[PDB]
Amino acid sequence: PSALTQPPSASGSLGQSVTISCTGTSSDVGGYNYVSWYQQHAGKAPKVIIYEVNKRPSGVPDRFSGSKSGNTASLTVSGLQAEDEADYYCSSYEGSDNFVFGTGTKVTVLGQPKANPTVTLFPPSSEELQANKATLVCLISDFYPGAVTVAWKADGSPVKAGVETTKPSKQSNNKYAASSYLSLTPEQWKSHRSYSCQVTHEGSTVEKTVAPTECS
Amino acid sequence: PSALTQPPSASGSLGQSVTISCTGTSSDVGGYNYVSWYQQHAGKAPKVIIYEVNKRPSGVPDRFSGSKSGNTASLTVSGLQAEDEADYYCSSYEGSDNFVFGTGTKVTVLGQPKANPTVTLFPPSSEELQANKATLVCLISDFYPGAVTVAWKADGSPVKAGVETTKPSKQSNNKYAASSYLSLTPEQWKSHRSYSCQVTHEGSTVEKTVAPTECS
Repeated sequence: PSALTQPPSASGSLGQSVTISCTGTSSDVGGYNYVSWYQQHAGKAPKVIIYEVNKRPSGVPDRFSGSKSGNTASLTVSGLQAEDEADYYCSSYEGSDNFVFGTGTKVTVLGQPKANPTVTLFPPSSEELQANKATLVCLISDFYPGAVTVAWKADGSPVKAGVETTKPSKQSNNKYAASSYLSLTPEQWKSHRSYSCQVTHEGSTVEKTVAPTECS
Repeated sequence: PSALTQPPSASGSLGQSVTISCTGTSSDVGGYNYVSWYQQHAGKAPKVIIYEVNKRPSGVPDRFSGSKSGNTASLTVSGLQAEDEADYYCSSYEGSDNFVFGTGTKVTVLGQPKANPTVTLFPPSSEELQANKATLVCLISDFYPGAVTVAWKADGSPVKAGVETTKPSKQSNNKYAASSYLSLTPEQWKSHRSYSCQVTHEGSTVEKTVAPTECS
């Protein structure tokens, strides 16, 4: 056999909806009443949301409703509400106590509003300085979509080195959470004027600066 | 619901045998004894590689072994092979609709030396308090491999609200970064004796604490 087919992509638009097919062979979907559907945000753990099609459990939101029609297994994600951007899968039973999956449906939600990020720059703490290190981090939070860039300024002749940006991760909200750090010697921190992290996010550039005369 | 605990990293060479466990974060066993192991490779089919604690489905090899202890269900990849690299998960069943999934695991074949995180927690800058909001930022760096646990504490109190963990990036050193932020209610930041960012990585659990002041 194989893995009971799932459409590689799907699109709703908040308020609108989306229905996901789980097409299989007559010995699995439509054969036993044992279709299940799962939810997966970037690893985490999958969360069973549907076990013998039909029904949703109370630790699942009610707009998740699934039904099979002959061999078309389907799941409606009604009224579409964005948070459910996710990578799903589907299952049903085969033979000797064995279960096969759908090949996953990447899913989205259109109409999510764009957001330019809060750039919250941090001067090194005292404890760091007391160990002889001097790391500066730029928290880049709550931007949609995840197209951001990060540049560092030591002043104007800019930091080429030491910089470590991150590829934007997933918030509990389809807004993204990146960070960008600099590793300095104190003998380099104080021997400066002001450092900045400049954050570019489509339309805007958003800078945060910091002076070696910070508090602690 | 939710309540099973599975380790961040899992790793070996080739040849090397790796055990992955999963402990029940509340009373289950006595109750349920039919737990399940799911292998997920990067962008493909979650395949149940163990059914009901030890039974190997058709297809599965034998250097895959399910077992328990008492609250820990465990799998054992007793002869490591390159396409062993993946994202195992553990699973469960409670009431009708009550299927509990572990938080996941990564199995890495080491083709690089091990590197434990380098935690550097940053307390809210003076200026940011001046802007009436408080954000601690836990920073994890220089580790291998890119799978790690993060936890936050406000005087013991394992607090979950306000955390957000970014996923591991490869830094330009073949080691990973990661970063957990916490956007606090600034007074609530006054009124706590300490704050701890905790990072679990295979064989090492580092706890980094911070206490407040109102400087300058």
